[PDB]
Amino acid sequence: LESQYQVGPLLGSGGFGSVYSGIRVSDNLPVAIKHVEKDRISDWGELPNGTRVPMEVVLLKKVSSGFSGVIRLLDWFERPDSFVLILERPEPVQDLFDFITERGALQEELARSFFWQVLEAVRHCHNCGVLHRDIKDENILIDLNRGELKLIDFGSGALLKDTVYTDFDGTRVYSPPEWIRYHRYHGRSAAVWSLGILLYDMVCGDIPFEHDEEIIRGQVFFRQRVSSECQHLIRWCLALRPSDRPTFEEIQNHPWMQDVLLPQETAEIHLH
Ligand SMILES: CN1CCN(c2ccc(-c3cc4c(Cl)cc(C(N)=O)nc4n3C)cc2)CC1
Repeated sequence: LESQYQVGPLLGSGGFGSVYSGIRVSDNLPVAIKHVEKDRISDWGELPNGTRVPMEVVLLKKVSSGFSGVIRLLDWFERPDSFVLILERPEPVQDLFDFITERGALQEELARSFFWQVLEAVRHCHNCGVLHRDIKDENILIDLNRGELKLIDFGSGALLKDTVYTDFDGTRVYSPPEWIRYHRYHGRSAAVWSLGILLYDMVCGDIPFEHDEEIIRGQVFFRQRVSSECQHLIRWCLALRPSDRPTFEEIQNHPWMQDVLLPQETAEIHLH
C-alpha cells in the first residue's frame, strides 16, 4: 500500500474520514487516498465473496464499472483498525461547495449543465441498485478541464429497495420532511427532494432550509432572480407529499432542462 502509492497533502477530513491527494507509482496516475476508522464506520456490507467491508466499498463496486459521473474505486486495503480506499482523482478539480462559495449563485445555463450531469449520475447509481443518500454540493467534484461532474462519498448510502427506509445518516438539511416527521422515506422520492435542495442551492447560492420547521413547511422563497421554469422545477422536486414529486424522467423532460450544454462546452464557457 505505502509502496504502491506516493502520498501527498491532506485534501480534507470529516464524517467521511481523511482524504489525501496521492499518485499511484505504477504509472503516475493521480489518486485520492481515503482512510476510514473501523470504529467510526456506521453501516457495513458484504462482498460477493462473503468478506465484510464498509458499505461504501460494496456500493462503489456496484457502480464503479464502466464510465459515468461517479468517482471510481481503484482499490481498497484493510488495516487492523481502518480501511483505505483508493479513488480516481481528476486534476485540476474543485468540489461544488467550494465552487459555489467562490462564485455565488450560478447562471442558469451553468446550473442546468451541472444539474443534468448530477441527474445522469444518480440514475446510473439507481440502475446499479445503489442509493447514495447524501446528494449535496459537498459530495460533487468538478473536473475543471473537462467540465464533468463526479459524485463522491457513498458512505451514507444503501442498496436500493422498493420498501420503506427507517434509517438515515446523511445531511439533515437535505433530508425530506417525511424523514423529519416520521423517520420513514422511500429511496427515489427522498433522492428527488435532495435534488430539489441541490438545484435551489445552485441557482440561489445557498440552501433553502436551515431548520426542521422550514423543511416541514416546505415553503420555498427565492432570494435571487430565478426563471419561472426553474422555480417550478424546484418546487416540484420539493413537493411535501413524496408521491407528488417528479420521477427522474419527468425532471429531465421538464422545460427548464432542455438544450443542456455538453460538458466540454460548459468548461469552455464557464470554467475557462
Ligand atoms: C488547492 N486545490 C484545491 C482543489 N484540489 C482538490 C483535489 C482533490 C479533491 C478531492 C478528490 C476527492 C475524491 Cl476523488 C474523493 C473524495 C472522497 N471524499 O471520497 N474526496 C476528494 N477530494 C476532496 C478536492 C480538491 C486540489 C488542491
